[PDB]
Amino acid sequence: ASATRLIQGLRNWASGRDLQAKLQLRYQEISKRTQPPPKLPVGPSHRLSNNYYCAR
Amino acid sequence: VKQDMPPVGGYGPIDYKRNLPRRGLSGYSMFAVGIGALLFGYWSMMRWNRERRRLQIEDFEARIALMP
Repeated sequence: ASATRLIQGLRNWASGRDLQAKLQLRYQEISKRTQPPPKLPVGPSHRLSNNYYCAR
Repeated sequence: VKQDMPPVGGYGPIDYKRNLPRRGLSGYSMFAVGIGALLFGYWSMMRWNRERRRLQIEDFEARIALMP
């Protein structure tokens, strides 16, 4: 990005792979930080009245 | 509620093809271009050589008539 069309065409002509499309300089889809806080679910225990440690 | 990170709605396809476009043309065309440009250069070089031969004979005339 931040380039004109002439050198863009020179890039896509020196390697005909459409380098403008994906270029490994991310601008947009950096993951937006300060995410919401998670609430972690608990799996096959905290199930009351049946979690017998003699069993498992 | 649960706030893990699953794939939200599924992710699209990811390519893995050996995609090589094979830029260029056939080799017979390459030989044709090479021999054509080479022979073009040969004809132009021939013409310039014999023009300078004409001028070199004129310089010989200069040194002949200049001598006594």
